[PDB]
Amino acid sequence: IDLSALNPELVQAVQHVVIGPSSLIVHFNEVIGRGHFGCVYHGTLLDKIHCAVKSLNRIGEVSQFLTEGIIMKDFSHPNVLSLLGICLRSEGSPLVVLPYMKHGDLRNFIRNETHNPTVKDLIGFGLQVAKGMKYLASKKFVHRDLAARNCMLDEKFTVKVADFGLARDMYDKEYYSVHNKTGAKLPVKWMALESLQTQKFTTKSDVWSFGVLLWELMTRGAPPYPDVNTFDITVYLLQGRRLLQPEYCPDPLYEVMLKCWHPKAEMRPSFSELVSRISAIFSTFIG
Ligand SMILES: COCCOc1cnc2ccc([C@H](C)n3nnc4ccn(-c5cc(C)ns5)c(=O)c43)cc2c1
Repeated sequence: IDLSALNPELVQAVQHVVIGPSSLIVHFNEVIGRGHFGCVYHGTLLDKIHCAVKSLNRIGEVSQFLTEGIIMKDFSHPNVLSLLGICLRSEGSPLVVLPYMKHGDLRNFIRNETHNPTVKDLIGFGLQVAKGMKYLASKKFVHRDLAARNCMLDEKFTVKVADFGLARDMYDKEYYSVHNKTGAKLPVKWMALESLQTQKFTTKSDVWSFGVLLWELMTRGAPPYPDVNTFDITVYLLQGRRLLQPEYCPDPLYEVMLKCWHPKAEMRPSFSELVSRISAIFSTFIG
């Protein structure tokens, strides 16, 4: 680490993000996650806390890497995945240390035959995601890749918006398509009309993605637009089409989704308004 290279004011924060090699025991033997940029393994962190250790070696400016960690550690919210820190290993790229999420990613959880979340439960997961996104949006942070696959659940079934900062990766390559002109691999079925056209992402395009995530929840993890092929989604939507109302999605919740998919970005609801609206719908259910 070169503390001279960093922003002078961020030098203090480094001792809080850096995890000493002796503090962390990473179990490389068993793999719990597969990403494009690297695998993730079981980890034991001295404090004994169970954690997930992500490799990034499958890096760039080290000063930039550390600052990314510092920003990420400053986030603290029950529905946002935290960063426990970064462990530097001599011989290999640095490791990202995240809290262990017992019940995997949200999409696989709702697709699990052995778990039977109620309609209320699924609306509840939707609310938690809206809450985490409200926090992140207030921090002027733009996720760019909000989807059910990219949220995770701890032992208490608490839903945390994940897959951002140093944890950012492609964890299911099927849903990422190569753009023609710029080669970027984009999650086109979660993307807002404008983002498909310009590749510019905003909080308002996160809101569109959140609409699709609500749909995944209500369909219990069904793939959006199966009958559609990659970048043909712009044409499909422009025909005047949206995802259909899932069988058990409450009418008010479908209206929420449609609002999230408003043609005008600025007319989509804020994450605050979504929290409000969804909490009300949630409150009408029992069980
Ligand atoms: C035995 O299965 C238990 C789940 O294993 C874990 C536990 N905690 C984790 C915490 C973070 C992560 C990595 C770094 N991560 N961070 N954000 C995300 C978002 C989605 N995903 C995944 C999505 C999918 C479809 N497979 S993995 C992540 O792995 C992830 C993986 C874990 C895997």
